[PDB]
Amino acid sequence: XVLKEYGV
Amino acid sequence: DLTAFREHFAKAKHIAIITGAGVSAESGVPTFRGPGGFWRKWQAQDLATPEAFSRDPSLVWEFYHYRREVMRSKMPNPAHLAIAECEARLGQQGRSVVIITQNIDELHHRAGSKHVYEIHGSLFKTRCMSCGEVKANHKSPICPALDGKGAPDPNTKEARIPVELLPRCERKSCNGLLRPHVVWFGETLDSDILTAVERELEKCDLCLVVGTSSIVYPAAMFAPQVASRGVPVAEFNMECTPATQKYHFEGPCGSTLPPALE
Ligand SMILES: *C(=O)C[C@H](SCc1ccccc1)C(=O)O
Ligand SMILES: [Zn+2]
Repeated sequence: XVLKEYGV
Repeated sequence: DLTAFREHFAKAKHIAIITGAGVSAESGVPTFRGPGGFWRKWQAQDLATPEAFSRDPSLVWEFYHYRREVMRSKMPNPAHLAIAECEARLGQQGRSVVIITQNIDELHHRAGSKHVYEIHGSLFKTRCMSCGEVKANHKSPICPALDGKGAPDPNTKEARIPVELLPRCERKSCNGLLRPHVVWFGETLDSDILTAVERELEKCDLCLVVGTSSIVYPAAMFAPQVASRGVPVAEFNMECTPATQKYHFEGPCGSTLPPALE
């Protein structure tokens, strides 16, 4: 699933 | 050049509008990002995680209570409204308008937008830690123990609310602990929402990006899908573009956007 902020 | 944008607008039948933090900012909502946006000692990054919630749910709910409550005074701005009125007007004409927002403050719903997709969730939804049920909630205060809490001053004293008295699930079988139904740092976006957005960005024949740029999360997940299909993309934000360099309308969304959408 798409991590929020691409996982910064 | 506006009049070229308007030619596309004129034609467009499935328009997607991606809204970032800039538009909530213009209504005076705090975003707690970059240097300046602090709540007490901390920034968003510190509190907006499953770690912080597990380690101090009263502190996080205090923060989320505050943010819920500041919305009673912050209102939709002309950008919010022009988008909602556009949606409605084009809807009657059998054209269509979707909003894909990274914002969690419901200002699009409060301006009258309807086909809105909240990819980071909402300050006025809860999810049960126990049974996972998502439920709308604008209850102010969300629960008594928080009443007049969440004050933003750096050396405010913590409320230290017992977790049993934090907001809880209404199904009495459950009485689970609720959390804000907001996507936190290091959690994943809802896969169904992404599937719908994918579907919408495929139909799309004009795509607006408002209060954020294409280059950055989250607009960067989607703008390629549309651009690759040769569909025009209009940014409306406060960021400059270099002298030498699809459409970009610099300045505030509140000023730039309604003229474009009329
Ligand atoms: C993820 O974005 C962190 C969450 S949502 C951030 C955000 C909400 C509204 C407007 C701008 C940014 C959080 O920090 O609460
Ligand atoms: Zn429950």
